Amino acid sequence: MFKAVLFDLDGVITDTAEYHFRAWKALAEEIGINGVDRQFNEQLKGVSREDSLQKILDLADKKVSAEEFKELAKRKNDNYVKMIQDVSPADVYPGILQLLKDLRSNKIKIALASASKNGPFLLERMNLTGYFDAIADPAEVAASKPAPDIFIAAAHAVGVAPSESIGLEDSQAGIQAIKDSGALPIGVGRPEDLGDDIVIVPDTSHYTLEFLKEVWLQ
Ligand SMILES: O=P(O)(O)OC[C@H]1O[C@@H](O)[C@H](O)[C@@H](O)[C@@H]1O
Ligand code: ALF
Ligand SMILES: [Mg+2]
Ligand SMILES: [Mg+2]
Repeated sequence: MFKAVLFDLDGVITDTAEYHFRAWKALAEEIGINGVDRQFNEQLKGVSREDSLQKILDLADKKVSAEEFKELAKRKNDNYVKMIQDVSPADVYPGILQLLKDLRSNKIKIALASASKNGPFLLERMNLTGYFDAIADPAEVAASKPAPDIFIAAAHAVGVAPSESIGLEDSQAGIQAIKDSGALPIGVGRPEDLGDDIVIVPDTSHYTLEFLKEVWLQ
């Protein structure tokens, strides 16, 4: 049986993927780049703060100074951090709190595999910190999503092999990172966005311990 579940945060635990999209789109438009729509944003889900800004600049074949790049990333983060101040336990996605409780009752380890430097603050806002056996620090890994490093680090932090873990993700980059770690991915979203080659569920109510067992067994 699987021995750990490795959680993405934004778009899996709560609706902060929407917040990141709105913030990046506002930033892009301030600098005169209008291509950041929902379809383009599928390429930004899972990707780090600096990598996201670079993808937006590259979309428009735009170059900025190193000083301006740093300011833009900070500006977006400052806006996003203001956006999330009122996040609360009421914003936890359907199924997620009960899943965490059921995993702990069954002695299955729980680790955060998020790229977000705002992850710890968000888990505290949602009264979820006490469910987590480890939080992988994204500043410590040498490579970010779609590289598998963050999922590998999360598994190691709870003493479990990636091959005996399930990863939960809403992003193209993150699904690839789970695949390359050795863990089993279960995606949440549209197969049109996430692929027809892994198990995908339409919303997080589907993330029950019963279903995770169903998928693991086959
Ligand atoms: O800017 P932060 O809080 O470090 O977040 C980094 C990344 O975290 C990931 O979880 C999101 O899917 C990305 O959209 C985001 O860019
Ligand atoms: F949406 Al994440 F790390 F929380 F990619
Ligand atoms: Mg996500
Ligand atoms: Mg604790």
